[PDB]
Amino acid sequence: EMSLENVAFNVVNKGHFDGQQGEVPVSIINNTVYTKVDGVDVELFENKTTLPVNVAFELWAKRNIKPVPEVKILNNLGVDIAANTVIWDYKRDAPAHISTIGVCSMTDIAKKPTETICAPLTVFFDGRVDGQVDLFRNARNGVLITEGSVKGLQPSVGPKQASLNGVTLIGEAVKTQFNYYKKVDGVVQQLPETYFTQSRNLQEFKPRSQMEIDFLELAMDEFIERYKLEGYAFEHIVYGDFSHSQLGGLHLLIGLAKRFKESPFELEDFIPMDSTVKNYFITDAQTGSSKCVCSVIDLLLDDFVEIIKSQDLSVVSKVVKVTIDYTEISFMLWCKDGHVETFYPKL
Amino acid sequence: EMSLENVAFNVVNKGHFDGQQGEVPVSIINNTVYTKVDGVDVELFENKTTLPVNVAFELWAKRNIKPVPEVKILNNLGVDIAANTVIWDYKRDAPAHISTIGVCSMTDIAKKPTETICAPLTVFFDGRVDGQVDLFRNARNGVLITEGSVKGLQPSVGPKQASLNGVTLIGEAVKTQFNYYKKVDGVVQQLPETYFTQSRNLQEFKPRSQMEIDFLELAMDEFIERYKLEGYAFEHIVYGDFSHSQLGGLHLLIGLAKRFKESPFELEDFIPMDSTVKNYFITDAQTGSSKCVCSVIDLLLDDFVEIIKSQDLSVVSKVVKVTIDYTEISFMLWCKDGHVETFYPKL
Amino acid sequence: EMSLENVAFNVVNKGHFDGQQGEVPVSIINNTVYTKVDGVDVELFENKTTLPVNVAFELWAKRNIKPVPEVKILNNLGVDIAANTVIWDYKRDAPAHISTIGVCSMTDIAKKPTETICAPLTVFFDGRVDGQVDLFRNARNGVLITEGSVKGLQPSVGPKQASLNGVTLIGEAVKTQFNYYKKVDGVVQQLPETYFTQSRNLQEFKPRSQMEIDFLELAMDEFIERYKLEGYAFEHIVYGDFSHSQLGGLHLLIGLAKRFKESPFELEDFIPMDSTVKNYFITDAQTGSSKCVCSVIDLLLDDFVEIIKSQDLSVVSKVVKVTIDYTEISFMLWCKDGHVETFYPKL
Amino acid sequence: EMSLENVAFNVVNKGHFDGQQGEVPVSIINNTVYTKVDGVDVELFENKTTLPVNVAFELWAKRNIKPVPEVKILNNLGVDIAANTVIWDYKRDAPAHISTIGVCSMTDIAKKPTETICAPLTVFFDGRVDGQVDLFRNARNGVLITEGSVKGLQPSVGPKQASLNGVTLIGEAVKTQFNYYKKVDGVVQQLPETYFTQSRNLQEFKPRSQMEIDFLELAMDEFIERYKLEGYAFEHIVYGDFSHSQLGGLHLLIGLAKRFKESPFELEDFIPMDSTVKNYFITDAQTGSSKCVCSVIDLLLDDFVEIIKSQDLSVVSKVVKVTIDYTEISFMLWCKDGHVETFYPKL
Amino acid sequence: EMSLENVAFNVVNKGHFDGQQGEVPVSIINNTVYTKVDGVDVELFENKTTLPVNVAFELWAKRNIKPVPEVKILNNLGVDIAANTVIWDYKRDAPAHISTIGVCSMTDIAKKPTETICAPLTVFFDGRVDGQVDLFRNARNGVLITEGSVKGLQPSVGPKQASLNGVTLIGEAVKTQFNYYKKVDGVVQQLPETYFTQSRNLQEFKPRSQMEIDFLELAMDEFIERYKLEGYAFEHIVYGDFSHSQLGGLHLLIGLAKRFKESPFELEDFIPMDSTVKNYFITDAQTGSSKCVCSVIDLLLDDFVEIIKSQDLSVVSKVVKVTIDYTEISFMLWCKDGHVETFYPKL
Repeated sequence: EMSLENVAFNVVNKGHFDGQQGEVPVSIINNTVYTKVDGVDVELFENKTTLPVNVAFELWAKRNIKPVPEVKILNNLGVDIAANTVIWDYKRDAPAHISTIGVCSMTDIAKKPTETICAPLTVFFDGRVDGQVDLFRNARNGVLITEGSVKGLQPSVGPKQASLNGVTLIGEAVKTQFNYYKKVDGVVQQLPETYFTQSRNLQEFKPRSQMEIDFLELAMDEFIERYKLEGYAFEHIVYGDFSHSQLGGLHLLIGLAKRFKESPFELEDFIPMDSTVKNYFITDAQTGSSKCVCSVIDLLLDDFVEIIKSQDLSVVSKVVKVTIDYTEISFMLWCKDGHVETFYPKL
Repeated sequence: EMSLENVAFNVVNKGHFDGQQGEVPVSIINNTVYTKVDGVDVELFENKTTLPVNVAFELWAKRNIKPVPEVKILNNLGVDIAANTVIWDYKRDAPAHISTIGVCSMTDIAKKPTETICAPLTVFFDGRVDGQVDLFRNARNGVLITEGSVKGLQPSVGPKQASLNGVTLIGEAVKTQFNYYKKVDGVVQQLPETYFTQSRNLQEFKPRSQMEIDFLELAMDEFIERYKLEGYAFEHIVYGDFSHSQLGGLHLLIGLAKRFKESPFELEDFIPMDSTVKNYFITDAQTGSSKCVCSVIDLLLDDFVEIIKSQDLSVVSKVVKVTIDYTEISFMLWCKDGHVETFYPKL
Repeated sequence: EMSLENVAFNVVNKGHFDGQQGEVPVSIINNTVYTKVDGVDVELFENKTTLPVNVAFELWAKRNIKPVPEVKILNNLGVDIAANTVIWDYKRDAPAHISTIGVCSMTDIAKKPTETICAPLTVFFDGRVDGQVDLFRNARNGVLITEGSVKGLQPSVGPKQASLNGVTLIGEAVKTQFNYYKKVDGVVQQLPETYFTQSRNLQEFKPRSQMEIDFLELAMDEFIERYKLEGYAFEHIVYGDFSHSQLGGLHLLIGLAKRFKESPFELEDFIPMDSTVKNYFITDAQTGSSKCVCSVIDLLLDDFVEIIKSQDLSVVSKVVKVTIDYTEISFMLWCKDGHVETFYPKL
Repeated sequence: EMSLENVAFNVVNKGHFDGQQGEVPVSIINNTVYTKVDGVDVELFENKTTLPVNVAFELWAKRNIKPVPEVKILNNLGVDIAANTVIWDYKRDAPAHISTIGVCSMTDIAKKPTETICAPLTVFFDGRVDGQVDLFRNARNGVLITEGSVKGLQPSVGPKQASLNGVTLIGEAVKTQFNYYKKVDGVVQQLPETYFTQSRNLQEFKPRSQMEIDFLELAMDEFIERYKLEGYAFEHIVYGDFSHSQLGGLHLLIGLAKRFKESPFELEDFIPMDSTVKNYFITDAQTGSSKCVCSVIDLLLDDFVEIIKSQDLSVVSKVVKVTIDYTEISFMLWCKDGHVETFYPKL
Repeated sequence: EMSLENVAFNVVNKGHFDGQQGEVPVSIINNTVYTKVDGVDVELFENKTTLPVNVAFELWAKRNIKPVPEVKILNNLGVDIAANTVIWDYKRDAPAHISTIGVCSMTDIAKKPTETICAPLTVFFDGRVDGQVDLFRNARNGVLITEGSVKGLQPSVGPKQASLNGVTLIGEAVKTQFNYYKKVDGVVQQLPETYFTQSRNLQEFKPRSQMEIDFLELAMDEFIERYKLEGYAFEHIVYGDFSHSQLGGLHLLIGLAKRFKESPFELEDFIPMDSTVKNYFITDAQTGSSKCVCSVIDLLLDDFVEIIKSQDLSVVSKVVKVTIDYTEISFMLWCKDGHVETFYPKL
């Protein structure tokens, strides 16, 4: 049975779609799904997508509830569609992909990824599901994740964190560290070496190295000397300059986290989606310094130090390419007299 | 005058419907009521109910602003409807009851509870309103609350807390501890002896006994020994097991509160209403341990200890009945070798 | 180009309307503007106004992103409309003014403030924009703000704080302290001497004098003696009386901030707009004391002390007028035996 | 009482707002007003305006239900707003004017047309309503209509037809022929000598002179011969050319009326409002000849013959001006070899 | 410029999108597009599609306004998408196809039909537009229509009628008879010999042969005698049986046309789209005979006689296949004693 009342039965009794049999009565009003409990209407789901309410409700109920790669990683690898599952995008509160394969009648383009309409699409496969390693072996364009080794294929070690029901975490009771494989036009690709962003947030920021512990505790001058960062404009790039009306620098998430613990500010996320580089309209409450487009990246500080120290501080300006999250991120390097003025990513 | 503009006049000038005379201009757009202040539109009310916007607005303005029983208590007693008042359900942001008596033309089924259409309904009466003790005396099916004694009737002492404008509190400047009476088919009933849930929330959790103070301070091993809880699986039931992908135990709200103060997690309330037992989709951020349907109850720990110590740990498994909030709650007891495996309620 | 797709191009690339050339594809559904990024829909804007979604979106994108006077100051000065800019009202999440001048085709009543339809309106001018001091000089009815001196005109020093992207702040990297000028029917007016409210909020409250530091630290009895406040009913007016079911006093925002740091309560803002005096439905969680209409003002405590000490405590009751935020605020003074019972503003 | 429930009481018991006292229960959902009749909801009003549903419902209930000038005439006379009434526009299913005077609190700009905000607006006054003639005498800008003489003021005889509850008619039981007066800046104007349109419609077209009777009855050749219409291209202008894929001519409503009874065609009114000139997207069903923009005007056939015979036929292209419905209409006149090629109006 | 305001400029000044430069102000509210004409909002477009209102408005403005094949023909030919145009479906009031090619940024899958995503799609090419014949020559899957010969390709003569702005017509001023060509995997196909339907409608039905003139004029008996139609159950199949509560027969549009002028009935089109076979819920008003599912096909009466006379009458039930509108139609043929009982199409 593929029906709205059976989807609602599974949500009410199992928390998500579990393939149980049964029905509950449902009312659809506004963009909202309601169900009746003891004679009163209880909201089950509010549609935030651009899809019909009943279609969005079913896709949400059928979301993957295992640790899955963050949406930004799948976007950078060019994933178009998932084989037999729904990746829910919790930043957008919507499905990550426009179409499905074997999930929902109103959005399926196929029931199996072997159908010819899927061959030109990059299909995401999940080695933890039975038979999907073999489906990837025969797929034309695919991305495969596994927890272990795949016989015949060289792995690429992915990020340590994954997403579990919208929570980004480095797993202890569960595995969040995947191997990645990619096929293009039938040929297995070699994925480039890459840094990974850390997927942390401002208020809950926790360091992941001694350098990041030192950065959050030490005064700015102490930190720069201890790690020998003279001439790299860390005061501008990382700490931020709040002395003028236009906010200077502040392009690393750990810099915002240090400023935020001492002085809260406003972060307007005007394009609310998951991406390697984020752009913010930031307003500093303490000083009134602000910037309309501030580009922020959450690299491990040890990685960002390693990146900026490998730059020729001798030319005036240039665009630098850095592989981060399997994609090439452009950094605008501004130098002056053998020293960095600033160094910031672009979205 | 029973009109939308007069309802809005009372909200703007008195904060709620107070029976004052006057009108303000109103605009209805989307599911929202607006009023004009200094030539600009100000939102008064956003309809979250399944009712028409103007009907929901009036019911909300006429909500009871005194301490009232929590909606879950009225549901457990089988209340269908209130005599001459609106119980607002702040969990659902909607009226607790589908119909009214003497409140609103679009939802009234009668103007007085003495009308014959009310006799088969369990009507909620409030002894703090004049004449309602006598209405209950003549009602066929009713629940009555009072602050003091009723001549002729044996009281049942209710919970210590009540709800005041959506805030659950044990009152000091006001009385929140009611006597309860029930009539069924014309006969006064004897309400059973019962435990009461405590209606606390995760982030604001405050203990209400020495055992709950000890539980929140002591290490797990200390607490279990001090109160002689060996063999009752408190480590599983109350503290929670976060070592596997499937979260074990964790069925008491105080257990979640202890875990939350040290490590925040995600609580998806997929049926958002007031009930004695709640079901949550929980994801632990620190470990990635999760459970789709976790049943949680907020009993005083001294009560839950008293309940579990009265169980025959000798049979393998059985359903136990416990009277809580005037209703019989089923607990699934799993035992092994004269010791509890787990003990959890069901919704 | 005045188009929805070009407005969305500016928002996506510049964070706000910046007059750049370009277009992005847009979908309008519900009351929401979406744009497509990597083939998925991303929400740019949710319309909370009573305007058409595409009109509200453009007005929001064209909001003033400089420090501007708080909306309550412009309302008190009788501003009807802004010359060539949009003042966004972040309390209402809507434009402050119904019409525009040279901003948007669907809301403009003129392209320039010199047009005859503007002459009877009080137009807000901004001296930081070129030519607007001269426009005010020729305007019939206007309010002008500058950072410096205007040749020929006597200034009125305004409040220290202004609003920057919805954040109220006293600026350090930017100027938030303006001079104010007003013209009525062609004649420059003398603005009255006035107190200013402080525009602080409950959870982030920070004192701005020694008396306010003392108030937040000292016990109530210490504070009253030290500053010689016997006979002015500060225990009632400022600290609040929570001993009865009806909450007594508590009309200064610093009083709520002191109570809130020790005991959280509920503040229902039933008319959500910016005004000098606010009215709240307050419920105290600790005691259950509550009041449907509690009028709160955020004066500097040194100012409120200075105001109440200048009152004749000899009459029973009267309405006192006080100039605050350029408007006359009525205070109901209740006295008994040469001492204040209470002293509260009215909205 | 000014309230939604009282407006719906008048609509239900009197067909429109008559100022009776009483209230009926009302539900508002979608953009529709409903009322309960014997326990079921009956729709009273569907909102087709861009106003809030309850505002539009009130303006519709208070529409003028006497014969009023057609909206096109008031527009051409520059009317901005009506004094103490609502002119409903039945083509648009919406109020003719954006604001009101003493009608509705949410749309009024004044309670009387003597208030200074109304002085720069051209206000419509109805001499059939008491005191309105004197309001006009004092007004600055206005249009006055009367049935008979006004002292001191020279009348202009308007059209014979008026609109009554949406129906255009020349009245027999009631008077539809009005005298017109216009003031601009306190000075009475001479209204120019004008032709008027006949406000007819295709499907139920009816001739109004012998020549029009001749036009629908006689063959095209007999007609052009009889009234000496050689060289004026009536075959093209009035009868229309359906031989090519682009429909030629057909710029007079009586012409379309003749073809319609002969052969069906579709008229897309892509700007549905009342104007002297209309534009249509016309698709002829028998031949497939069609034209995206066909400009149609409904003059008395004898009036239109009198017009094109007052033309100088020695110009390859010129723009003629005719006073029609008190406004100037641009006709494009193509000529070749001293004879007309075509002659059509401009919207 | 690709923008909503420029689309509405073309609609307002040209009746449809003509690629003119300019913009008009637009308001979007509900599912409707409005524009201001002299200070009041005029509706331009109501969205009846499942697309976002602004997307649907653009596709409608860019619809093909030349004679195009009827949607049913394209569906039967397997057309997936049109090359560089919008085929509007006037039955559904929506685009015929889900995606576009070089039309609209929110719906395009490509800018040209040469892009590899279009190769597996059956693309409709219009030989009246320049270069489209060659695009077809190179395409992998496609349908081509022309007015005249194409070199090397053998034509298939399609129907005589086409659709022009929603009106089905056999063109006289314009050509509606197309040659058809179909490629599948780069190989031109032989289109099968087919009958075509006449696309007529009841109320304004018009005979198209002597036999059809005979059918509407003569009595049923004279008709069946004249053309030798004994044993074929024309009284049942074509004329219909209204004697029982279940309506018998009546499977030909000309048959319904005859009854309609004789006696009114209601046809519920419970699947409102264009197909060779239609199903209706029919309720005969004079007798009360009715049928939930009545399958109606509109063949030329002489074509349908030629069909049922090519049948073997010695089978109790068989499924006949007729090529109609380039597709196969299943007719169920009941027979008994060597004569027809009924013969009706399948949807």
